[PDB]
Amino acid sequence: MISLIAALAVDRVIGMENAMPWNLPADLAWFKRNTLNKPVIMGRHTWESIGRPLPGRKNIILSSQPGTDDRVTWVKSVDEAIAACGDVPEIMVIGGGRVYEQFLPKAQKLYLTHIDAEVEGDTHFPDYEPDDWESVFSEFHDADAQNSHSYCFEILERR
Ligand SMILES: NC(=O)c1ccc[n+]([C@@H]2O[C@H](COP(=O)([O-])OP(=O)(O)OC[C@H]3O[C@@H](n4cnc5c(N)ncnc54)[C@H](OP(=O)(O)O)[C@@H]3O)[C@@H](O)[C@H]2O)c1
Ligand SMILES: Nc1nc(=O)c2nc(CNc3ccc(C(=O)N[C@@H](CCC(=O)O)C(=O)O)cc3)cnc2[nH]1
Ligand SMILES: [Mn+2]
Ligand SMILES: [Mn+2]
Ligand SMILES: [Mn+2]
Repeated sequence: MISLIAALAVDRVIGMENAMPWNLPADLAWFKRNTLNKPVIMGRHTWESIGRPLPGRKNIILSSQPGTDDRVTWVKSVDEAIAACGDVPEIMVIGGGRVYEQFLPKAQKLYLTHIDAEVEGDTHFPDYEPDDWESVFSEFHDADAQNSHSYCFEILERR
């Protein structure tokens, strides 16, 4: 099973200038809980944005060019990325925009954080078709001293 996990600001913005400009510790904790002990697939730009391997996860990087770091696994196509995960129950696709586009048609589950923040950005999560997806979990949180925007954790499953 393939799942996508992402945090979306208003208008599906996910990034600006190869960064995420907000800081929501509660959402990073949610990301860690839902990805730990699973393989994670990311594109090369997202790898450069994170800047280091994510511990406790098999890190698989998509790039058309040879890898430059043997602490992670480098693959050259979507099918190779999936194969490199082996026989696991759930593969997590962690972006960015171009990678989400390619894996969306193959995904059964979306883990989305909706952040109440207006962000100028240059990268968006794909338009998906709402009729294809059932919301199976949602949890709203007001802003607090640690998290400066309100946010909604949602899990959607392909109908
Ligand atoms: N808010 C969130 O949830 C979230 C999550 C992830 C990322 N982001 C943000 O998203 C932005 C990065 O997204 P992006 O769309 O620019 O880039 P991306 O999807 O991270 O990376 C694209 C790169 O991945 C490689 N790639 C993708 N598909 C491939 C394929 N089928 N075969 C081979 N290589 C492939 C290519 O690398 P080569 O050029 O080396 O071939 C391509 O240039 C940043 O702003 C980041 O902060 C946000
Ligand atoms: N909901 C969501 N939020 C995100 O921030 C997110 N980020 C990415 C890609 N970028 C990043 C950037 C940093 C870290 C990171 O530092 N993660 C630590 C945080 C642990 C914690 O704060 O408790 C990790 O070990 O996962 C992960 C992904 C992909 N999907 C996402 N999905
Ligand atoms: Mn092929
Ligand atoms: Mn197999
Ligand atoms: Mn806000």
